[PDB]
Amino acid sequence: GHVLQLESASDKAHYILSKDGNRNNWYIGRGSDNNNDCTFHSYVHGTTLTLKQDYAVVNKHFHVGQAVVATDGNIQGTKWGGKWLDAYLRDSFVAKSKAWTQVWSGSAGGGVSVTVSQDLRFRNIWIKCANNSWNFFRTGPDGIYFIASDGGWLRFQIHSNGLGFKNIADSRSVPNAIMVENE
Amino acid sequence: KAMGHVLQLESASDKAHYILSKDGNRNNWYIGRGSDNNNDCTFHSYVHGTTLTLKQDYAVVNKHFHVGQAVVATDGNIQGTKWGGKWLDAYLRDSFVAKSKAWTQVWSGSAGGGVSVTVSQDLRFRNIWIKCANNSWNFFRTGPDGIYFIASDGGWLRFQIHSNGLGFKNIADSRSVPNAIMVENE
Amino acid sequence: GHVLQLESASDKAHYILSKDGNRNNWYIGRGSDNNNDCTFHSYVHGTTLTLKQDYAVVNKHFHVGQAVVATDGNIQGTKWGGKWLDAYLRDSFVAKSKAWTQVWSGSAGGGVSVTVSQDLRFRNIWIKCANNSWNFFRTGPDGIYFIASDGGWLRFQIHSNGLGFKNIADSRSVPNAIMVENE
Repeated sequence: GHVLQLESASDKAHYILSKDGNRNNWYIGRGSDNNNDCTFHSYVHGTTLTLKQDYAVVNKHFHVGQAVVATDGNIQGTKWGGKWLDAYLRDSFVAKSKAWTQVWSGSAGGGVSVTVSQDLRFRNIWIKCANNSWNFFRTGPDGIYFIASDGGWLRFQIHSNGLGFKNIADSRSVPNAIMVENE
Repeated sequence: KAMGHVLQLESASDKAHYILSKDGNRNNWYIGRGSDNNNDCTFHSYVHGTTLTLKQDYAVVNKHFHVGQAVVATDGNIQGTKWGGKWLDAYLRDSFVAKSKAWTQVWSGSAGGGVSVTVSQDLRFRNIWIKCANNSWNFFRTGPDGIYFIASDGGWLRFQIHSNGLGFKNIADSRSVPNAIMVENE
Repeated sequence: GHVLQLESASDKAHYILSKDGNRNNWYIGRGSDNNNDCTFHSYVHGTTLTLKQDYAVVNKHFHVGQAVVATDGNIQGTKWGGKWLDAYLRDSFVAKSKAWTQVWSGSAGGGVSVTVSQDLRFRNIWIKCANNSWNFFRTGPDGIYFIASDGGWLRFQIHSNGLGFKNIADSRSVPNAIMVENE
């Protein structure tokens, strides 16, 4: 069992420094006087690990195998399908946007199909028909849906990959506007 | 003639072998194999009690780890600018709809035509259930303050969310007087 | 203030190595010629920290206290209830799946109860009754629900911890299929 002992005066720096040619290249240890931070530092790369009082720190992005923890707190890895976490989250989970957007307004009587400005499949929508009220519906895929909307009822179709909205038939309940919840 | 250089330290593989720095007789830091019969390699500040260790299947720091200014905390939380300067747990809670599979009653009473009531939560963009006739729940998802309609059990109810989601008004109903509102938990 | 100074020619390796005969145990420093990467490496464990030009990297999973950042970008910690983050996220937030599954089909007239393939509590469901249309409903817990579904109306019950679906009564609106939004 062996120890290579480095000794300095109280509170004075002590580190191991490597120089290649004329160039300071890396060092490890206690780089400054009156300071107990211990550092492993590449002078050439300017890349550094420091052991500090209440935490350890690297001054650049940090990889774990090929995974990346970025200096902005983002994470990239195969678990996130190779995406950055922020994009994986956006794509995987329903946004708590608490906001809505009009995708069409006008008038769509029985048999009338209209174009809407977003893919309305698996969306929260509200359809205004009679009496200036909003009728909630959540759609699935392209298909035929029914709502007992203000005025009577509306049987409607989502088609064209969510970009078509058609009034199949209604009773006294003609759609004149559609909101969708923001994603 | 120039070669790679090695400072070779020769020692029994099964015994501790490390470089120790002392300032004024005080153990300050060390690097290397700190214990006998243990191949873990450590970079350790005695003064700070802060440590990096290379173990068999992982590397480990014993305190919060900063990447630039971002922080990976010992509880697995992450703070950084990408999360708006929030901790990830809070960014997530604020950004995505909770799969709470739970609900809470926010009003009980009886609100006939023209009657408005105050509810204990902001009912905007919420999953709600209104009980009217026949002891059944009628689902609705609200948008902002506004006028809504549901052909609720009994007939129908035209209602208003107002006062920044804190007011619920029965505009008109046909045999369908609301007496309870549940909200899905956030 | 002291320095153990290591010197080599320009762009030649310089490192400190601990060994026992031909069994290398660990090294610290610039392990390669013409390469400024600085390394702390256990030969025995094959576990390594490297300071590179644009990042620092460990070659295995990285622990922060007891928390783990895995090489796939996943994260485990007490903040995630002891779960891996991917599981915490799946359990905690509603999936933006945009897809549905059939959980039952048949015919369930007044008073008829059926068993369904999934727990239908707090789910987005669509019930097909009359006129080949889907009627949206979002359920809460086991309980009694009402929808003015295509054909007239349907008062239905979710029971048996989400695995029972019962038509309590309907007017001309007999359920014949139920879809549920994928979790």
